[PDB]
Amino acid sequence: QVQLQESGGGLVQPGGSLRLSCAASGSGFNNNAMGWYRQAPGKQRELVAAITSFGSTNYADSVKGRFTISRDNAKNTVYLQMNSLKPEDTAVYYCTAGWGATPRSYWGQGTQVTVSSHHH
Amino acid sequence: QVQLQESGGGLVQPGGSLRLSCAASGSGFNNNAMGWYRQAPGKQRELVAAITSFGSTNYADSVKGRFTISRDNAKNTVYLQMNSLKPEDTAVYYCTAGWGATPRSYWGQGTQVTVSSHHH
Amino acid sequence: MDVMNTEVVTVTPEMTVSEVIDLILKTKHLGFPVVEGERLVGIITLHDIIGVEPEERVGNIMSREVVAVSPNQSAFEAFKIMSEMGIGRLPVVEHGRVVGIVSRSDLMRIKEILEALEVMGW
Amino acid sequence: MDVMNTEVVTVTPEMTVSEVIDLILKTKHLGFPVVEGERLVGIITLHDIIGVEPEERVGNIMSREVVAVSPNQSAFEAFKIMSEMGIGRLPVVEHGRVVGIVSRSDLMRIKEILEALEVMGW
Repeated sequence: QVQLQESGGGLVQPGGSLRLSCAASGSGFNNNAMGWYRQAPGKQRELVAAITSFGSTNYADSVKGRFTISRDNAKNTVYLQMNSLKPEDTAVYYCTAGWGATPRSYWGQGTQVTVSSHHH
Repeated sequence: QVQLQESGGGLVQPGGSLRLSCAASGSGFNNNAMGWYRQAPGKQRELVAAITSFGSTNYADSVKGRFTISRDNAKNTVYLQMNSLKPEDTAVYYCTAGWGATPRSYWGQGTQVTVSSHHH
Repeated sequence: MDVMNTEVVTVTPEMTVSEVIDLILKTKHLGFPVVEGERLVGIITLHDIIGVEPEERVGNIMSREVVAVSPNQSAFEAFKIMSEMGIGRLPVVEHGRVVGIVSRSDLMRIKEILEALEVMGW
Repeated sequence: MDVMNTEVVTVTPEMTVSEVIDLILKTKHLGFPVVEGERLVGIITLHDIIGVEPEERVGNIMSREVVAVSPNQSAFEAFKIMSEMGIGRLPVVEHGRVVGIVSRSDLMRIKEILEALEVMGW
């Protein structure tokens, strides 16, 4: 009925940009709200951003403005654009789906995003 | 009625020894079981050893043999002798009191024990 | 806390009455916590949207006085609070962030099975 | 799990019947989980020590078949298990380590207040 597959993610310089993608498949998906959660190495899961079928967005204050979320309704795909990335943004990013401003009903396998200063 | 005050603890070389002490005060103390719990930097609290008024001891398997516990009943003082210390033994060690093999009713403020290779 | 639903349906202060009604028709919930991210900022119910124009935003209709419980409390404390306040849902928050929700509907069914239970123990 | 006592009174396989009886007289508990450190290895009850010599060790008297619950389960599941098995206490373990205990006595009093409650909600 509902499956989510993350895409993108990796190592990025502090202050760099990175775009995460997530496609939703299955006959059970029907204009569900889609969002992104993340989990730092030693912290609990935490909402990053979410967007409903109506296009209403919801951001955590820590990523507000730096991160932007959009969705292709015909393709059932949600995108998370990240800018001005900080080392504290390093986490496993999970794609979610459900209803409302904090959709948590379905989850993807997660994708790693690492923000740290390294050799150019 | 019941108060516990840890004593000792600090930095020790791997394979070294260290003795923790704990005195129980208050008119509510009456031959309670006394024990030691520890909490690693990113783990939950965990039993180290315990001893009842009858002298019956109880050790966690990870510290069995390397650690020895004793108590002075007349002075209401419990002692934890640690030998062959490992870096994984690094934790905050809390003195506890209560009844049975895992006494948790009363707690002390804790004392730090750090086991790591350093300059002699 | 037991009998807690971790898949909470929430709204934002900027969502419209029209979108909230669609959430009611979809999820069958008669009320939603209002959040900014995960931080609880208010509560909205079906009674609040009665006669309200559909373009009106949630932030102008919601109640900022929100009764909540901690995950360290029990389902029986949440049942007592919901019975005392006369509310049908109770958001569970920790550090100001909504971590779950407890419905009066679930606890009312939990009381029935408790009566159904405890007759096998005799 | 709600209605869980984190201050569990436990015994070891090497403690004697005499010391267990002293724990019964002190703590008023009619049964104790048997542990090696925190790892659950058995359960002992007042019925087990009937007519047993006081120098006998717990390990030779205890039952190694121990019914337990996880902290992820609810107090109503523990109540159902205790009613089905006819036991008065249920150890709560996680990764084989006893993290709490739930007594039938507490849940029986919890059912009464639930009936006392829910009359204010009308």
